[PDB]
Amino acid sequence: LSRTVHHQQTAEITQQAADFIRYMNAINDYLYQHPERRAAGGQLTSAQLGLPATKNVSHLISQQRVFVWAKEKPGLMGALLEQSGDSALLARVENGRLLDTHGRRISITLPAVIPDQVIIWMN
Repeated sequence: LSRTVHHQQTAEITQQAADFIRYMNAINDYLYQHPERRAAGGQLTSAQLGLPATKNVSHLISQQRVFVWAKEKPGLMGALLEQSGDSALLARVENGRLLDTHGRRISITLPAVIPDQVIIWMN
């Protein structure tokens, strides 16, 4: 007997977007309060975010900008937009390049530790 329920892609992206937005907002709020933290790099902690560890959203502060990202899936962009009232300003990483949502290169050098095929927020 396998009890596994397959094909839960929409449920998965719904929760991935909610997690992304939760972490994004917590990171954004902390750095808005404490802009001097940008210079140090690395990551904010679980205590600073008030959120425990998570497996489906990653972040990094580099060259005083913060980057938050998740593995791209069909409709994940639309779910992020839905759950942010169309307000999140998002981008993509493809072949080591930052692309806007219309696929045009944004000529910033990305940290080398961000993977391809993610949706990303840089702020």
